[PDB]
Amino acid sequence: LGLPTEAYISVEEVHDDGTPTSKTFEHVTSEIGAEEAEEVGVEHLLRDIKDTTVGTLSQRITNQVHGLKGLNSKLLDIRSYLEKVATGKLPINHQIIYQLQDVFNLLPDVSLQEFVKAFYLKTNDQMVVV
Amino acid sequence: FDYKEQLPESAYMHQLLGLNLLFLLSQNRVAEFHTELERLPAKDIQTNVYIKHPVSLEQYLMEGSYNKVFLAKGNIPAESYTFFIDILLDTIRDEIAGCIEKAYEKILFTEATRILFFNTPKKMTDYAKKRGWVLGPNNYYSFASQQQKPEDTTIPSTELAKQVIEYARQLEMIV
Amino acid sequence: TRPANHRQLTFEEIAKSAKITVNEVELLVMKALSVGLVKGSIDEVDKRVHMTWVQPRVLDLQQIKGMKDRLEFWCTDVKSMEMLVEHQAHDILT
Repeated sequence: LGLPTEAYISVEEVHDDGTPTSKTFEHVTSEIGAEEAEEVGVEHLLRDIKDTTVGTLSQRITNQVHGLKGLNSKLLDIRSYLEKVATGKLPINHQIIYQLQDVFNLLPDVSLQEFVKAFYLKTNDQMVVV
Repeated sequence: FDYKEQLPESAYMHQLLGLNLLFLLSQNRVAEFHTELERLPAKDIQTNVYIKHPVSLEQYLMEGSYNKVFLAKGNIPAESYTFFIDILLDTIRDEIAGCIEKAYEKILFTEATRILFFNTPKKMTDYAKKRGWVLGPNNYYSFASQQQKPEDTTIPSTELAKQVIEYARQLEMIV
Repeated sequence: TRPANHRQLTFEEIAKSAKITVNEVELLVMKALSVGLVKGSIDEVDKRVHMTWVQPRVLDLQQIKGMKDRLEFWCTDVKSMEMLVEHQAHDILT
């Protein structure tokens, strides 16, 4: 569950919110790409343990299960950090925390009548084709 | 029934069959009522009074001629008939209380008593106690809690997910 | 303070909370949207204000505890759904 890289950078700031400043390590998004030669080598190496490219229903359902598992793991990590903050083992950030609050605000809010009707319409429209 | 071919048949046989029909009608076992009624030859369906009375009363109950049932209660040819006629009257009263329950959305005590055929408000109060009909602020029994409109707001989500996963299973199954 | 589901705010409630006349709530909510503090919408016929709030807020230990138990409920729901999907699609999973 997750990529094997985590790129970190050094940031020196004043923190704005009246807190002591330190070297720390700011985070930068990381992703694993490849070039033509490395891609060819990888494809040759993993030609015996590679899943077929194409959305076979088996692989789609497995991916969805994997995404549910990843969501559960991320939520568990967030909950553990929240428990640590509440118990005081770790400091209340005062930042990023309100990022979690924004996440909780962005919840879909299903069971609204209009959305329910639209979603039923879409489900029936797909089921007729099925 | 089994030994009609030798044993003689008495008018007491009609009387007992009619009593059985009345018992079945009173116990609301209408399906069993008709199942038993099929046994009797069609000739005695209308000829014999003992079975005609239960059949007539059941027919009246079929088309909601409940006042007809109450008025015809006096056609009883035997006291044993009268006992089960009282039981049938009680059953019809329960069914009428329902009738006000499910169809109507609200009712009033003054008109509800007439609908349920109660000559004393104490009987309707007992029904409110025995059947627990919620009284209204303006003395209007409320049945709105019965019909309701559930399941029209929340998507099942999980059940249809199971159904779609079943579709995928039946698709990718090798067999 | 809203339960995050009944996000619609009645005009009377906002008038009482902010001690603003009935007609002042429209302008108050409009200013709140304008400066960049709320990203909702306002309805006049029903006198209810749709709320979609993007501006974050500082938290308190009790608020953090509430958020933590709510996230615990969320993760339990996610785990239950994952288990249901996995068990129902064991043959197709592979």
